[PDB]
Amino acid sequence: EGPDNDERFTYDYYRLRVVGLIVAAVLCVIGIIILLAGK
Amino acid sequence: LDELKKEVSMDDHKLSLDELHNKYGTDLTRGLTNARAKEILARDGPNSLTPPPTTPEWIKFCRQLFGGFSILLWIGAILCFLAYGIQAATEDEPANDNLYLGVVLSTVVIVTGCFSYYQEAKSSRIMDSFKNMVPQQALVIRDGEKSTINAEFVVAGDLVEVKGGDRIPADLRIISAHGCKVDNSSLTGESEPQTRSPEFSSENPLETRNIAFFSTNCVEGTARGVVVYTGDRTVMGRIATLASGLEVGRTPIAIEIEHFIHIITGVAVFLGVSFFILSLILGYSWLEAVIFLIGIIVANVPEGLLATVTVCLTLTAKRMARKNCLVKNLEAVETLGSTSTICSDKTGTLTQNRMTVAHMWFDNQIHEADTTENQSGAAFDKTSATWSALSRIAALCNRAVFQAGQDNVPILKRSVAGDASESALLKCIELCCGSVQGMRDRNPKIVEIPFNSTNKYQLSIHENEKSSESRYLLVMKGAPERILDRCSTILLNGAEEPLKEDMKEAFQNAYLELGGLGERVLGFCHFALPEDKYNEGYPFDADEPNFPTTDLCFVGLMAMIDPPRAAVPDAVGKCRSAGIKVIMVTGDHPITAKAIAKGVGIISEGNETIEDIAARLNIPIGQVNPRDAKACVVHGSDLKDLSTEVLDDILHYHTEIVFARTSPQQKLIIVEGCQRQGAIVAVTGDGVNDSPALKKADIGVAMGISGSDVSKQAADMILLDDNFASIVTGVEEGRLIFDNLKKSIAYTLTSNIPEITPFLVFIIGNVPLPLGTVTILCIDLGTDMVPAISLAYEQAESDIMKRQPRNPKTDKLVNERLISMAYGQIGMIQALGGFFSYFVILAENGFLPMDLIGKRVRWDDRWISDVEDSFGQQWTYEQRKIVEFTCHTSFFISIVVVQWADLIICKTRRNSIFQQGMKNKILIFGLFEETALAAFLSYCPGTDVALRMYPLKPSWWFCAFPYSLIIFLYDEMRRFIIRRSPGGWVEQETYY
Amino acid sequence: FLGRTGSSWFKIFLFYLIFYGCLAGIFIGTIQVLLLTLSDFEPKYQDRVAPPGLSHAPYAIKTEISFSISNPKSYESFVKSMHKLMDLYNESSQAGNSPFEDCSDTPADYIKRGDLDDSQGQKKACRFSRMWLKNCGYAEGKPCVVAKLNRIIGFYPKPLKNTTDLPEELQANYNQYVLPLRCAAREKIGSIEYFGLGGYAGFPLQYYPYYGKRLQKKYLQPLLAIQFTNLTQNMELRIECKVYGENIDYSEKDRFRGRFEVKIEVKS
Ligand SMILES: *[C@@H]1O[C@H](CO)[C@@H](O[C@@H]2O[C@H](CO)[C@@H](O)[C@H](O)[C@H]2NC(C)=O)[C@H](O)[C@H]1NC(C)=O
Ligand SMILES: CC(C)CCC[C@@H](C)[C@H]1CC[C@H]2[C@@H]3CC=C4C[C@@H](O)CC[C@]4(C)[C@H]3CC[C@]12C
Ligand SMILES: *[C@@H]1O[C@H](CO)[C@@H](O)[C@H](O)[C@H]1NC(C)=O
Ligand SMILES: [K+]
Ligand SMILES: [K+]
Ligand SMILES: [Mg+2]
Ligand SMILES: [Rb+]
Repeated sequence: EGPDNDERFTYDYYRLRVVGLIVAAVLCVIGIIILLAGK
Repeated sequence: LDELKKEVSMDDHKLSLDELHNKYGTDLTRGLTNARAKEILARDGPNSLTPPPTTPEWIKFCRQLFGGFSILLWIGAILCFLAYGIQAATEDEPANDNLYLGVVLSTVVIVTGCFSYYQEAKSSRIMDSFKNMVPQQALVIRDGEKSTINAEFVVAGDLVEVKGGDRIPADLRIISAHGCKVDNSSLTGESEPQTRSPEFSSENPLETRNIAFFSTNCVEGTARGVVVYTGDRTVMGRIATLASGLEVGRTPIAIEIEHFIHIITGVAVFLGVSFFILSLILGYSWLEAVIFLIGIIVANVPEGLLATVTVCLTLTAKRMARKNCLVKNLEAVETLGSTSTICSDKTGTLTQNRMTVAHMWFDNQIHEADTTENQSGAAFDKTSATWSALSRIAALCNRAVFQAGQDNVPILKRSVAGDASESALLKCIELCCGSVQGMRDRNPKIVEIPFNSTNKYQLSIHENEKSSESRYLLVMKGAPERILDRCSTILLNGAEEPLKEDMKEAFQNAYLELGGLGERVLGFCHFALPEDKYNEGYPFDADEPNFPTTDLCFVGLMAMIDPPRAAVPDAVGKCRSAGIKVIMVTGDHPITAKAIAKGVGIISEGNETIEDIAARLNIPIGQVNPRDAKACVVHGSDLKDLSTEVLDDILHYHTEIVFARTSPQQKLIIVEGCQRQGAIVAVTGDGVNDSPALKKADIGVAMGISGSDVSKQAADMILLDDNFASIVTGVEEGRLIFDNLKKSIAYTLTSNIPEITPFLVFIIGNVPLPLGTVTILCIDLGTDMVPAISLAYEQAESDIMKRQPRNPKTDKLVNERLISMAYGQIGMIQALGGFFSYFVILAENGFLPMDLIGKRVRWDDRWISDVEDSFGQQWTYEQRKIVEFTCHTSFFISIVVVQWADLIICKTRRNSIFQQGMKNKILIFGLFEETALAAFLSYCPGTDVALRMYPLKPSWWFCAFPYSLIIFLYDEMRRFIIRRSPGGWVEQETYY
Repeated sequence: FLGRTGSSWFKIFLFYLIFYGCLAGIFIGTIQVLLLTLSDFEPKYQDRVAPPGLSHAPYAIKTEISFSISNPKSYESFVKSMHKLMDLYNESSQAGNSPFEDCSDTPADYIKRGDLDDSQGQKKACRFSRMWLKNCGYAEGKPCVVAKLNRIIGFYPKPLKNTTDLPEELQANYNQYVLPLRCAAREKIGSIEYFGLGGYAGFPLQYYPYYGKRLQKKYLQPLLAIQFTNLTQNMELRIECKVYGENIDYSEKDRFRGRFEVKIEVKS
């Protein structure tokens, strides 16, 4: 917007962290699954 | 020091009984005086063995703390505390950087110390096992009276008494004996009881009957003797010292480790000081000049590599534990793969160590029995009525019995009370005719004449199990020729017939052939006594010939031997196909040694000794060109008068070598001879007479079930199930781990470049620091760890058992070709991918690449809270630093992303991924966990403080993707060239 | 030689020359495409400069400006940087209707010169006289520090509204058009005096938004002179200058995030 362009200097680092941690966890689980296919 | 002990012993068995007493101030009848014995005790010292001085574990741990990488990491750790000290004095720095980084680095050294300490293990209790062979007490005659004393109180000169069941307390001169037999397997590896008597019977004291040795035991009878040697001075006490004293030495794998440590340490100190001066010339304060150096150290040293090696070794040892192959020393996991020569004991190693029936001669025909443990062969005969007649004599004319409670275990494995030949016959009949006890119940023995030294035969009279007869049957066995002189008829295919010169000659032929096979041959015959001349109550006199022992019916011959283990012939061939030379080294007699050599394939068909040529051509052995003989059989008595140079010529000039009737020191000498030629040697054995050889071997392998305690103490590896096929597996595993270590090392080293280059450009370019010191440790200690380990699970790219053993002088674990690829090619591509993401982060925040050159001065200036970017905006100190640390984070993640491709390319040295596939589940696990770790380290809240890791925007993750892909393509194209032309260019330049 | 023969030494050179040449050519290619995705007038991200920093002229050794009044070369270090900044706000530097403009001598509202486009020439910036900075060689005794708000493209600094309570409660509250700056230390052993545009202790909103170096060169950002004529002497005084606003925030880590950290000591 014009004088109300506050969103330009903002970033949702909170969501990014939530998503990043979700991904890291799921990649960790997936890895266990493939490894445990025989121990 | 031990050169004296490598020599054959000198003795006094040639002296008379009386003469021997003068030498030791002793009485043959009364024995020593209580006072004289105590005097000699203080004089000579105790009848005991002293363990050699060991190196304390303290010094062993700390010796690892100073090996190249640890030295550089120490210089870094201290240089951290240096810069910290210089700070705490000058400008009060409330930070924790240099202090904490110095603590972290010192911990890395200590923990890395534990890993190398675990790898360099030496579990040795040789002298302890020997000490277990000295009895607690001994029986001596002192002041004309026998008393039990502490065996350590035994001295040279006293009168000792032994009987069946006790250990020889010391080396004795036999002066009196009654039916005494002894088990000399300690000195020979052969357990057949040897008679002991006062009479001298051989110039060689290790063969004479009037000497009994410490480390052996009396098996039966009784004997008295004069002690000639005590403690360390006994024949086997010296073997003990020799074995326990032998310098261990460095393994092939250990030598390789130290070698690349020098290389990497070299480049580290090079670039280290090369840029330390390069910085001072650029006008950098010593305050900074050291900070850069610390970074250089951390970049160059692969912090997690030595521990990777250890884990890869451990994991390989775990797989072998699961095939009944125990590894006592982690490094011995690889030595077997580098082995070019095997020196093998015969008895209990190549062989089962059990007299077993091998052949039978009946119906004018040679039949072969199955000698294998698990009986993997086939039948020979069942139909012939002759067989049942021979079978009956083998069961009936036999005094051997199975021990109680064995019905659970297989026939051939069960313990038997009796001599070896009777046990063999027992197990033979029990196997192919069912319960022998049944045959001995159906035919009650009424009278017998046990085998006599003079008779050379054993006879028995039984009540024929037949109801229509129920009469008296005579059976006998003995020396083949003696049995022949007592026969008139031969049971041919059922019906008897006169013994014509024809069948008599066929007998001699059969007899000579079986004997030529190194087999012990016995004759078997029976005689159905006439009914009218022998009533149902007729008494037979065993003392005086009350019955005919002539004109009997010859039934057949039976031959026996201590046979090879089932898997042994095939394992020997497999070792030989892998280009490993196999030598036999045995305490056993030459005829037996040679026969098993041919049986297992040590001596291949057609190959001759000089003696074979001479007999065939009917010419003198001196007339034979010795170069025409590729095979040789060396008796220990001849070995004794040969110099090592002459032993070296024997080793060089023959492909098929048998060393027979060797002493324990002689086995050591043969091993050393092989090593002297530059060969990596394995020893396989099971007896205490293998202990020195096992110790000296680059790798000693002991048998687990049949092995003596001493042998297993001297070994690096134990075959817990006595499965000789495990050697073949071991060499295969050893070769595979050697290749996979290269892959894992290249992988680990490759990521050093993207950690070095940022520090260099930081100096030469004056740009903001692309990657931090902490960030490097997150890679080498964090992300790269599981992937690097996973390479240990790689399958072979080709048939590794088809290639020759590596040349330890030329074929190195880390060579110039590895460095060229890891440092010069792939690592260089990784460095760029790192920098790219760095320029991306900065440029998208307002600092375009052009304006970055020569800005670090203002960038690092803590007091300038208004640096102008390319767009004209002003940044505080902490604001721009957040972007900088975000650059460290994405550079870090870029390494991870480019290591994805590197992990896949390091999978194979030659083959394509499209050929080898992706069947390594640990590797895939590594990829997922590596990425999970990196994401966690970036996105987890609080990690921006502890590690200076900042959250990355999604687009950031993809910066290095095009570089990750170029790596995959590049290496795939390169290896395509290797395969397409075995010529050499790409091969001799980059082929690891 | 060391490794190989001359023929081999050559081939290994011909390879690495072509190899590294290609790699350099590829690296440059990826840099090209990166630049191609970026604007010339505005950076892709601005969340890392977001809350504006407040920086001053006196180059602090360590957020500190200690000196002796009874000594000449004791403050000549801080006067060097003070001069460096103010030397830019010269009238001879601001000449003609291009590219400067005379703007309200009193704090006014924002000025939009269109978009971040080159569809116009150099966007005309408001003039600023260093003569608006009353009282301030500089203050040889009791310094005359000069404040500054960090430039951010397209940033509209918004003052706080007088809805509730305020630190400098309602005094000279030019609510609509001034971004205030109140310095503080309890520990009240000083004498705060502020100088600026229109005589206000803030930043005139008529200098915003900043259009960037590419679209606005020679642009001048508003200054706020602060004088501490403290009646005290020979002691470290921790003085913090804070700016207030809707788009202004602070951090415990970044001690320059919309605030000062000055340790004055007139040890004379
Ligand atoms: C910006 O203004 C300052 C004001 O002090 C100028 O400083 C002048 O320097 C000259 C020569 O050194 C002196 O004779 C004057 O006394 C100073 N003041 C004035 C008001 O003229 C400085 O030169 C100016 N800078 C530029 C680039 O124009
Ligand atoms: C950051 C940049 C400027 C550094 C570049 C370093 C280059 C020149 C280095 C890195 C790795 C190096 C190579 C690594 C391996 C080998 C194989 C060896 O048998 C001869 C030297 C040779 C061929 C090296 C020559 C120089 C080399 C290519
Ligand atoms: C600042 O200077 C003016 C003259 O320009 C003078 O009248 C005034 O006293 C000075 N103010 C202070 C607080 O010293
Ligand atoms: K050994
Ligand atoms: K590394
Ligand atoms: Mg043996
Ligand atoms: Rb490293």
